[PDB]
Amino acid sequence: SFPKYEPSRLASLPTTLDPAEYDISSETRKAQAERLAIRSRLKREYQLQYNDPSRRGVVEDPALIRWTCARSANVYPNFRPNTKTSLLGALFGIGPLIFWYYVFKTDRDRKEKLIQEGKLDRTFNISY
Amino acid sequence: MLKYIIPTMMLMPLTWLSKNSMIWINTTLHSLLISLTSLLLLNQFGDNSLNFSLTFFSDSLSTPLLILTMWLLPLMLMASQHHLSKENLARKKLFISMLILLQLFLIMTFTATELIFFYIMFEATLVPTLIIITRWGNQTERLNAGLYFLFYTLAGSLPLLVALIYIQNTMGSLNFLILQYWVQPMPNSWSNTFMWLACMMAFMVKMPLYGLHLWLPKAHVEAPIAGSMVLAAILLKLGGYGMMRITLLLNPITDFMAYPFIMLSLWGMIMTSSICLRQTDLKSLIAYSSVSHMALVIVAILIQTPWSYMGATALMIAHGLTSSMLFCLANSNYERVHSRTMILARGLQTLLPLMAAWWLLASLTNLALPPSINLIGELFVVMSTFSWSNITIILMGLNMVITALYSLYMLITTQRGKHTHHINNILPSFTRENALMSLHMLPLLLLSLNPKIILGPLY
Amino acid sequence: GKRLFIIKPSGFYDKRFLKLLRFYILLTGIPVVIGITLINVFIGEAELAEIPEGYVPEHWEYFKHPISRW
Amino acid sequence: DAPPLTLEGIKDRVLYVLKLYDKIDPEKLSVNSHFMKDLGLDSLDQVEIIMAMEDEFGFEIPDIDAEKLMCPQEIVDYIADKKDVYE
Amino acid sequence: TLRWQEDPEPEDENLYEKNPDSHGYDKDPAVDVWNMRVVFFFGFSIVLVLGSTFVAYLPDYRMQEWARREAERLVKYREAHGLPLMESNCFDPSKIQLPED
Amino acid sequence: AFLPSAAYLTHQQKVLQLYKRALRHLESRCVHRDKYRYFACLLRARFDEHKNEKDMVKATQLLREAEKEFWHGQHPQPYIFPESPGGTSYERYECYKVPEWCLDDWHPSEKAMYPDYFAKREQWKKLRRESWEREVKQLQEETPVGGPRTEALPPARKQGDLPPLWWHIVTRPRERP
Ligand SMILES: CCCCCCCCCCCCCCCCCC(=O)OC[C@H](COP(=O)([O-])OCC[N+](C)(C)C)OC(=O)CCCCCCCCCCCCCCCCC
Ligand SMILES: CCCCCCCCCCCCCCCCCC(=O)OC[C@H](COP(=O)([O-])OCC[N+](C)(C)C)OC(=O)CCCCCCCCCCCCCCCCC
Repeated sequence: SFPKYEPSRLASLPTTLDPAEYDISSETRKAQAERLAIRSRLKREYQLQYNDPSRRGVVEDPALIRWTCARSANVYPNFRPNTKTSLLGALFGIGPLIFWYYVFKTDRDRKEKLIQEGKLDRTFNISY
Repeated sequence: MLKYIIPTMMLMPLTWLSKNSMIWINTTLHSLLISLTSLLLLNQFGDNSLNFSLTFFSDSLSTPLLILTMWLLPLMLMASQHHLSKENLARKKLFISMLILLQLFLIMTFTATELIFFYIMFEATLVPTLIIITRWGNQTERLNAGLYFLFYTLAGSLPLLVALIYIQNTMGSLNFLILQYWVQPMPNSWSNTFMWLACMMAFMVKMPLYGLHLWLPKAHVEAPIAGSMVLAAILLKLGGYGMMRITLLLNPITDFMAYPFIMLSLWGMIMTSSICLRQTDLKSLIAYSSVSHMALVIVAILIQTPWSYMGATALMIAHGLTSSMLFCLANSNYERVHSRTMILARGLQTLLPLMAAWWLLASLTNLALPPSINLIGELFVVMSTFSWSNITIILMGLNMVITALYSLYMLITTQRGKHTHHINNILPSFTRENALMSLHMLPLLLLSLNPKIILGPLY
Repeated sequence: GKRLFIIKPSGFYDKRFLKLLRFYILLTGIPVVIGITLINVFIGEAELAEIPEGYVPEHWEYFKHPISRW
Repeated sequence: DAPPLTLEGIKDRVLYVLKLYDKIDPEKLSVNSHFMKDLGLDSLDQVEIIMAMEDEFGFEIPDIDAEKLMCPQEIVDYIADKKDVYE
Repeated sequence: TLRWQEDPEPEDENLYEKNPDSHGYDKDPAVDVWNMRVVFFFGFSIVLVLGSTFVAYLPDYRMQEWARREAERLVKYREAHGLPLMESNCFDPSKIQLPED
Repeated sequence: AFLPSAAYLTHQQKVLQLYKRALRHLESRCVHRDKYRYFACLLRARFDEHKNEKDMVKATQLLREAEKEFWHGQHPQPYIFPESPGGTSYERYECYKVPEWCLDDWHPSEKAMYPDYFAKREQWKKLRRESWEREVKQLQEETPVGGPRTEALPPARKQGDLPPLWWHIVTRPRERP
């Protein structure tokens, strides 16, 4: 009949085709009302601190500094080395190094064994 | 070299005997006189270095670094003369004295004929930067920035000094005018392997090498900007001077040993370019870009071809100037907005047009726009690394995409878009700031016309 | 004629900085280029000649331009 | 290009579009004539009017503000505010 | 009950109100004017243009131009006597004691 | 669901928004005026034939089928107005929306170039700074406990008193500067 548009990582469901909009339980409107109350408090605080003629400076959002502190400074203190983290670190830390080392190594032996036997064409190669 | 050391040690009482409101003017004027005087070092010949005396010499290699150093001091003095207006006068003179002592130790570092003298003042340079970083910073982490910066570098070189002393017991002299003729080949053994490691790891830390680069971003996001410019622009070049003075003695064992160092440098410069692609602070982004540039310089001197040496010296000088002026940009932004977040202050081209022009010129010179000296050095290193092996160009090519991708993006979110509404303290351009920015930018363009003065010791 | 206003940031400081930069570079650039063309038009660039017998030259008598010799 | 419009110009335009609608009789309309009360149309006719005004002025009105303006005078006020008349 | 009694944190001092002609050096206008004149004279008018004039007329860097002239002689020799341009032996091959094989 | 004032979209509003979006996509599908008018009358007649349905759950399921066919039969590139988001000229002229406080940073030698405008600006700023304490007095007693429950700003209840929090909404420049 109609194509079912599947959810994807790069293609989220729309705000209109989601069945979660169209449920009529009471805690849905209670949660929406409390979210609106929180947003109204934050917007009221921003407008009172933002329309002030006396204030000349940056409105210091705690969320921005909180996110920038959580991005870098709060990685090690809540890190515990387990199987997953150590496995991922060993996979992404020494894997590509070994791969590039072996590729460049065998390229070096091939080039050297070509150039000692004179098979490599170096007729005009005088700048190195 | 007594005609530049004595001016520095005689300017030391001048900044100690100056008045309470004329310290900056007198120091800037006399440092600019020393900067003009320093041009006499270019009396260079195609065969012999300008050997001044027994313990002082300066070939075609160290002279651009010296000129950069005592041109860099007045720029640091202008860039650090705003926030120290409320600081006490005695501590202001202490800060200026620390900068003067750092310049003196740097000029004595690049012209030391004996390698022991070079080492001794190369980490006599460690005390003033540590003092400035720990005292005149602006965050708590500066205390941690005094540890990771110190206990890395010394841990690389306390072996190295022993190795240097061993050469004093082996060759009989560590002089560089002698060791160019008394050098013996290095055999393949474990003892020579550890001697190579000890002679390499100190400046590998000081570049920094990837894996050992953790001291660079932690010591840049908090420094006073005089410290940030001296660290990014000239203090990282001590590793390059260590390479081009030490690698003579470490042949031919360097050729079949430096494979993991080159692998680490290439894949770590890829990693740090990717980390620049996902940063939130200006200072950390510039520091990681500096890590990528020094990894490229590491590969350039490790492959040891003449074209690579030309490219390494040109890239070193150009990256020093570009990183110093980028840190000046970031300091102006942090001065105006009192934060280091990239996404906070956006769309400044609508409010500040000349800083937008300097941002554009900085971003253009960062991604090696021809015919700038950055492109000259980067291109020479590219061709030398293609001569080392073919597949390396692939490991270059992605980087040359990524080193553009952030270099404009770091501009764009800071300059283009809708400006932040709740920020209103954006002052217009102070003449001091733009004068500093132009003094950074104009030599970088001028050196493109006559590159032969900064093309290493073998041009 | 409904002449409206466009709000723009103050360009006086940027223009003043540019004027100061241009004036301070021209104040020495004009005498330098005037002196350069005067020595190139009156003092005269040197000429190539072989070394005479029994007469050594000075260390500054091996270059072409008079400014280089000075 | 794009000459500024006065309030009486957009007023003439909105009354013209109202007079060209078959559901509106061309005699009983006013600036404050409510669509459900003075004339007694439906919500669908209100969205029809909103689409007519969107196509006539060549710009998009958001759906919340489409349903909020409920008189021709509110339409005139919103258009005059968005185009910033009397410069 | 307030801990470690400290003065309130000072605001960002602005420079264009007490002096709209300030160039960002200090508060005294004479100090600002003298600092601006000193840097714009001894940084641009003194080091840039005179340094450019010095390095433009620098006396034959590394004898590079000389490297042409003698070479301009040398081929002029060996194109007139049938000699090869350059030889594969950098030094004299008759003045070397070859080791035994 | 996400609104400045409300927290829940009534089914009538959802039906109206579906009608608006579907008819806009229909207009973007058939370009010519006659075909658009004919199919628009057909869609209006369909919504009228399903207008007389007072069952909430039946209109719920009919809305779900309607949204499914609307997403199934929509144009890939719907027509977007040049000033609407997603348009060709969305936020293009925003590079000249310099805020008013940049006039604070002007040099005094240029502030005498337009004397009447700057005098009017300072008296407007005086009006705003004396009305600031009055409007924060207005919010400090009208707001319910625990902050406001909705983001709808109150009007000015007194003659002569300025509207509360009036400045930064009325201060935005013209769209063609
Ligand atoms: C940043 C932290 C890591 C830094 C790593 C630095 C490089 C790693 C290696 C450094 C070794 C120490 C210097 C050795 C210099 C040797 C010079 C030489 O000629 O040697 C030949 C000599 C050879 O012996 P010989 O010369 O006496 O013998 C005569 C010659 N033959 C052999 C023919 C008879 O080597 C040695 O004696 C041993 C060298 C290896 C030393 C191993 C112990 C040290 C291990 C590394 C410790 C590094 C610091 C760790 C802690 C850091 C802080 C937390
Ligand atoms: C040096 C290492 C440390 C770095 C920091 C240094 C700090 C101190 C700085 C001191 C001052 C600067 C010193 C270096 C100066 C370098 C410049 C210099 O003097 O070069 C000498 C060179 C000398 O030229 P030359 O080398 O060819 O001359 C040979 C020498 N003689 C004359 C004796 C035979 O000058 C030039 O090349 C100038 C050329 C003419 C001027 C330019 C004309 C064209 C301008 C652009 C037109 C438009 C083009 C299209 C544009 C399109 C859009 C982009």
